[PDB]
Amino acid sequence: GQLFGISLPNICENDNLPKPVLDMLFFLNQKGPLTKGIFRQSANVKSCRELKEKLNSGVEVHLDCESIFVIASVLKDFLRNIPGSIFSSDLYDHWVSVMDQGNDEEKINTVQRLLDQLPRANVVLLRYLFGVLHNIEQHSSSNQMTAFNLAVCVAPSILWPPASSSPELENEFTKKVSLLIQFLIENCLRIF
Amino acid sequence: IRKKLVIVGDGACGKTCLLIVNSKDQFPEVYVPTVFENYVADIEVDGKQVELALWDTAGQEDYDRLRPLSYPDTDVILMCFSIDSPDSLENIPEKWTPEVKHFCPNVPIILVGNKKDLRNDEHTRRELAKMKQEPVKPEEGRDMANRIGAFGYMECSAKTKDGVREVFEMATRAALQ
Ligand SMILES: Nc1nc2c(ncn2[C@@H]2O[C@H](COP(=O)(O)OP(=O)(O)O)[C@@H](O)[C@H]2O)c(=O)[nH]1
Ligand SMILES: [Mg+2]
Repeated sequence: GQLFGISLPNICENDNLPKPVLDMLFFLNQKGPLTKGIFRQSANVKSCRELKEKLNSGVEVHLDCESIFVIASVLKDFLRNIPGSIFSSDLYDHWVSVMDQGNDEEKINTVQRLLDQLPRANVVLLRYLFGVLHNIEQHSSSNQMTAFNLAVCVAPSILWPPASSSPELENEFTKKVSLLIQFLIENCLRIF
Repeated sequence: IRKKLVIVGDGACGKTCLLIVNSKDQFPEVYVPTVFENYVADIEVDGKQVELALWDTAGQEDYDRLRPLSYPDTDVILMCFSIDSPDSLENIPEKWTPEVKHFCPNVPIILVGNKKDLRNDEHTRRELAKMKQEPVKPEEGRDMANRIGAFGYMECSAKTKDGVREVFEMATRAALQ
């Protein structure tokens, strides 16, 4: 029962998310807002490898005993292995232009129309996830992870350009992508 | 004489603070992660004026696709971990050394232990002891440097400035070799 590297519709019966992905988002919603540097501080790579192997085997996992940084890293790895990315690399040129739209309502409208073109399973996951990050950002005075800091730390796991493009292309827009994700974290309640 | 230094290592392990204290001579108070930035340090070593380009990088695995844009024509690597994080040291052979050896064949590596001031910080020790860990010991850093074939091992604290000038002097000597 493999979990990583597969489109979301193909791991989600009637667009119900996999339990271990839901569990990870739950513990991060619970523990994340209390954890300094969550998503930024690097986890133990061997621990991440071990957890990912377990999840990809469908074997039994106790997520309350894992380091929260390990959970954060493995979640991002899951996202980074969705073919085409959860925001769709096909829409990359549109996503990078969102922040050029006029005011906040016009930005929101542009984003809503792009979310409309994503598979349902993607949007359900994004709802959960931007909610978790919004919750975290709400405690930034404690945990230091403002919307901008979180956006820098997660953006490359959420969107990248089509596979045919060079890393220079990704590098050209990576700041704009982080500023878009910062906007979505801050406004996620008006968006989803 | 122009040389290129790239700094790598885990997210939040102190890379940017190290670069800024060395150049601007002032510890930054912001908590902000880096994507890429470039600085220049003029350093005179062994009678030679060097223009040392300092390439700063993101330690997050998320940036693994972009990081190799920094590697071409590198003269010296600073590979960092934090003394208050034994996991950041374990990640040296598990993640950083394989990447650096891949993209920077035969480029000298200085292994740098950051945040030396926290080794005996009471809060740090109790937080690590809770998780069955302790701050990295000097012998452990040295052992790792030997294991990965580093040019040298250095400990520093950007916060106190201890060891900082020596890191970059060593790096510059390595770059000229
Ligand atoms: N106590 C102490 N804290 C440090 C030191 N250097 C950096 N930090 C802190 O470590 C955190 C991350 O540092 P930064 O240089 O931005 O990490 P980077 O992601 O590796 O560039 C910040 O909260 C810094 O204040 C140090 O030498 N001592
Ligand atoms: Mg930095």
